[PDB]
Amino acid sequence: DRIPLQIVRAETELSAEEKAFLNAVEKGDYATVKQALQEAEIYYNINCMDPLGRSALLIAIENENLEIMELLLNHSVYVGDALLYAIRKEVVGAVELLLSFSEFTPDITPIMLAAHTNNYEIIKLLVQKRVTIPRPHQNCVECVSSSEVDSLRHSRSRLNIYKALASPSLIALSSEDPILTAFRLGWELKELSKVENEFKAEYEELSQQCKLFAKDLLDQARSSRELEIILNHRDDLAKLKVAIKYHQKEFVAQPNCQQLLATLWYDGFPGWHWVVKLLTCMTIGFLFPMLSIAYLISPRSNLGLFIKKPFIKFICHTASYLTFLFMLLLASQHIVRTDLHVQGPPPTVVEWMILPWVLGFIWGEIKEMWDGGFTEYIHDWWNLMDFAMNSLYLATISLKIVAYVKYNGSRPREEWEMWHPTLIAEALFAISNILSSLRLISLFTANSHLGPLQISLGRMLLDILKFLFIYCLVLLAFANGLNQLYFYYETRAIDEPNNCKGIRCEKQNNAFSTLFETLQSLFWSVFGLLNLYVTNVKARHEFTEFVGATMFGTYNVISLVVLLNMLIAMMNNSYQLIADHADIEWKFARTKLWMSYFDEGGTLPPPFNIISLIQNQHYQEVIRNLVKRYVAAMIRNSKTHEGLTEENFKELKQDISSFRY
Amino acid sequence: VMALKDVL
Ligand SMILES: CCCCCCCC/C=C/CCCCCCCC(=O)OC[C@H](CO)OC(=O)CCCCCCCCCCCCCCC
Ligand SMILES: CC(C)CCC[C@@H](C)[C@H]1CC[C@H]2[C@@H]3CC=C4C[C@@H](OC(=O)CCC(=O)O)CC[C@]4(C)[C@H]3CC[C@]12C
Ligand SMILES: [Ca+2]
Ligand SMILES: [Zn+2]
Repeated sequence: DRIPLQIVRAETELSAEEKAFLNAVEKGDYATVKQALQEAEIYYNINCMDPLGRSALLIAIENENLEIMELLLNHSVYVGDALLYAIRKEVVGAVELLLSFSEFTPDITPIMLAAHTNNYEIIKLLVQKRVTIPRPHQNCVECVSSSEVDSLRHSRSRLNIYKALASPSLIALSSEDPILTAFRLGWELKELSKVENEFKAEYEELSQQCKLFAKDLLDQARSSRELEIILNHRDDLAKLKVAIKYHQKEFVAQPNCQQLLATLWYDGFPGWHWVVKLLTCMTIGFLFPMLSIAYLISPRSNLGLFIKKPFIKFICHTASYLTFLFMLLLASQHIVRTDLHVQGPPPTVVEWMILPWVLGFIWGEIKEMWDGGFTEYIHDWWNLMDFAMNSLYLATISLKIVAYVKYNGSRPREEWEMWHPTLIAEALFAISNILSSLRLISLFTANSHLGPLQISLGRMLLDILKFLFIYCLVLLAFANGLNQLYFYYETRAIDEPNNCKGIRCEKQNNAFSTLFETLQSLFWSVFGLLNLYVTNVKARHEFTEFVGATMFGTYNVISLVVLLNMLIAMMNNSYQLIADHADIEWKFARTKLWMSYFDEGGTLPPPFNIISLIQNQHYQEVIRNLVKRYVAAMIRNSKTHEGLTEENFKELKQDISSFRY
Repeated sequence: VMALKDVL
């Protein structure tokens, strides 16, 4: 009825004299400790540990007392890890004095611990002693052997090294240019989280730390000349392009960089109501062909130089695409019309006028791909869409020529086979029209209202496919079951009214007769477009019809009462996390869009497209001042927590006592 | 390995 309590693992008991010694050391009594040390020296332990494991030097370090610390250091030995304990507490005097069971993993070195503490003064003190830190590897024989010998130690050592390397103080102190080092280190740490799945959080935190350090270093500029020097440094805005390559979104979206980019973008438009802006945009767009011919004839003329402005060039490109879409509208109305019975018809007028635009788009896309390379082309999701639409256009053009060559006579439409080339050409043309009209979504990024919504929608598309996978699995299961049940009662087309078979008839029938038809029927029941009498059978077998109706009802419940609402909930959760960063991502996308019109390579719109020492010296001077303000800034920003002035006041009393004796 | 350096 009682539980005894005993000490299962007991340490060596300390003697009474040692206990008094340790109590005197903790109490900070110099006289008693000095007398105890003297009587121990002349009578004969100095290196005893308390149950917590702290030797007398450790308590001296923890008590922030220098006098008895020197007292033991003069008489005692076995410093051990006292330097690490002094560094962790961030005491400058004790660390300097030391330079002049363990709580730490054995691979820790003083420099890496100082980097971990992110103390600039201690790091600077240690660096002057010619210390060095190993460079971690990226897959050799040694790496493999160490992994087999001890995986835990290997991973922990790598993590410790990478935490030491990612300290802002170390980068600010021992790097030629901290901005490029921060960019590269952040990218490398980001790539490491995808390989080391177990420790992903730590690596993402380190990469975020590097990005924040780079942005904060950029934040210290005080004049426009310094900003230009930093942004234009080359090892054209080379630094901005390097930041874009490394996905430095916080760095790029800084207000000063955005102001400079907006100044470059709205050149020739000083002080850019919205109605006046709309009128100016429409007026410039209406005159795009004349500007294009003016640029073609003579770039030296003022009219030729007029299109070189990025904003006017963007307006001209948008106007050209809008003209192409409008002329696509004309074809859909079939103003010219066709006999409909010509098996191969010559192209109408509208098709001839359309033809140059398609060739210009193909030329632009192929030139872009050739210049960028395969990898850059694969990186852009919009480029894939352009490739698909251009392939569809090419297929339509080839099929029209094939149909014209193959056939010479005329025939009524109702007699042609289903795979006639003309029908495929028309279907592909319609699909290409639909795809071409949807390309205007990529222009929403230039608007302050529409652009954030476009970015957020793009960010949430990953999870929708994740749900469509589960929906496809459930649909396949239920389609298999229903087709297995209902395939014994297939009828013929001639046995139905109007000779129509399937669910696209006036009266739906044969809904679950074939697997393809079962999939089509189950797809359309999501929108309530499948009627309920399709579960009936001509033979009137009530058990089979009841089972089929129950299967259909179970599918309806699962698909509409459960999965749709879970999709709603997950979309709600994902959007909230995404919303906190919408502005930064939108501005990153917008500055990506702006920079594509800065070059002079593609000035012509698509229809007409067919016809060094002193730099480094200045960069170092600005970097020397940016780092100086950074270390000053975050110390004062860390003074929101500095109430230790009174403890220093006690140090003043101690200095007065030292002057006294 | 990389050697750290600071760049009466
Ligand atoms: C990814 C997988 C997720 C799975 C999630 C499952 C969640 C729970 C759902 C279970 C499915 C239930 C299947 C049996 C009922 C549906 C079939 C049916 O009624 O057959 C009709 C057939 C043919 O008319 O008739 C019967 O089976 C008899 C009449 C049943 C009438 C009462 C139904 C009670 C249950 C109603 C649930 C309503 C849910 C939405 C409420 C807003
Ligand atoms: C449904 C039918 C009527 C077609 C709809 C077409 C729109 C989806 C597209 C066509 C032209 C596009 C516009 C073309 C150019 C601009 C200017 C662009 O801003 C600027 O470059 C100028 C500065 C400014 O006004 O903010 C912002 C997006 C916007 C309004 C675009 C928004 C999307 C628009 C209206
Ligand atoms: Ca492209
Ligand atoms: Zn190696």
